[PDB]
Amino acid sequence: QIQLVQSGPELKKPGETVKISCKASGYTFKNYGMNWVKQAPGKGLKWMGWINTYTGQPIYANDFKGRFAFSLETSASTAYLQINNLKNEDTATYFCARDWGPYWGQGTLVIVSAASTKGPSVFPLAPSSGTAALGCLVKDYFPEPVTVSWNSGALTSGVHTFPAVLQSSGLYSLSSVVTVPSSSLGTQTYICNVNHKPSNTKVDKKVEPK
Amino acid sequence: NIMMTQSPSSLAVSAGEKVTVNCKSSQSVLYSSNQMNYLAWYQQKPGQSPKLLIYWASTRESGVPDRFTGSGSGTDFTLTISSVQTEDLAVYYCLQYLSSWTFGGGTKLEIKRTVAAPSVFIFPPSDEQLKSGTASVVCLLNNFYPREAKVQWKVDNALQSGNSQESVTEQDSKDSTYSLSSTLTLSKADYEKHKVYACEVTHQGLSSPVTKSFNRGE
Repeated sequence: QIQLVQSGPELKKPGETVKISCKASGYTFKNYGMNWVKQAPGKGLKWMGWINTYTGQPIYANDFKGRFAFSLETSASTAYLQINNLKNEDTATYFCARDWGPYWGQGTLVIVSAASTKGPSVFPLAPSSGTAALGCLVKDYFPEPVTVSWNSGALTSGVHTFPAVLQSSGLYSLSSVVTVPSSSLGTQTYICNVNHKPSNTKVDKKVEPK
Repeated sequence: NIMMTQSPSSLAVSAGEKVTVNCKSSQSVLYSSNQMNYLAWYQQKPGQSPKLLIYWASTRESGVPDRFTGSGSGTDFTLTISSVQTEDLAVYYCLQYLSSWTFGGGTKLEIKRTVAAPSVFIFPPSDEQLKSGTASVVCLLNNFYPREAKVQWKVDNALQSGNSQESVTEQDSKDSTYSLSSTLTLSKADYEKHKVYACEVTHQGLSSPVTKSFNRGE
């Protein structure tokens, strides 16, 4: 069973350095050159370059000349990718991928952000004025992820929890919306249940008409 | 550098349709001495590593379903799905590896459905939020198709720019639609400088643009 196992997700402040690990397994490491591929959030695959795993020589794509370095520890059958002086544009998933065949690491996600760990503020998106919309603004937290549920799970139909976005501050933000029948406002109680395991915080917010 | 032009970049399909993705090399990837094309096809699903479907342009990777085949030679390559299934909804990439690596732009495969106008809702900031000095105004675009939609923010008729972020759901697995949030970020002092907050929505399915609005305080 051949596999590449990369190191875990990385959360880094601008300016810092990150060294990503790719551990190979199940074949003669030195016989196969290793490739590095970058994928920015939502974008295509970008070949960054290649390293000779016997002699150590690196070859870099023209866009990754400077700030990027491939290296080895052949004793341990490991390839390293180092990024110096991290920018916003280095936020991406980084893959190692071996020459010949179908082998790829699972990818290392790199987030660049000024933020430290912080749990969300949750604000009501209150219903308007025969179906109404309502929801919860989950703002100013870090890192990913948060889970949102509605009425402790009792309400799943009509729910949209959007993908998070990075604000300029480096803090994440999303909204959870639900469409419900107008007639139920003032009868039915709507609570959104936000959980953020990194900050170890849990928040419920009732959402009612203003 | 061998350049790789993949097309189309997006494809909307039904159960059982035949699907064709075309790759174009700027230089031949046929190595003359061994008559092999140094070309591969990958399927990649959200949050997953790319998965090798075909290499040497036409050899299928063991485990890939039979309905995938690659063909062509030299500069022109095609990936065919004889009969597409929901299992195959993914993004596909070509790869030349004769002279370094070059991936195509990628081809996204979605489920086609009838056009659907979005349901638009606008959400003012909460009083709780205003206490911290920032005001978030939220515009919801609910259950529409296709993905393309223009959201315009208007504060007191003044077109906003640079101060909003959008977010799109993935194509819904039950009714094949998308949803979009747009969030305008203002300071409490700017937010109270103005009265009429409007969200203006353009979409294939609306006869004309749709505005949802509210008056601060009312």
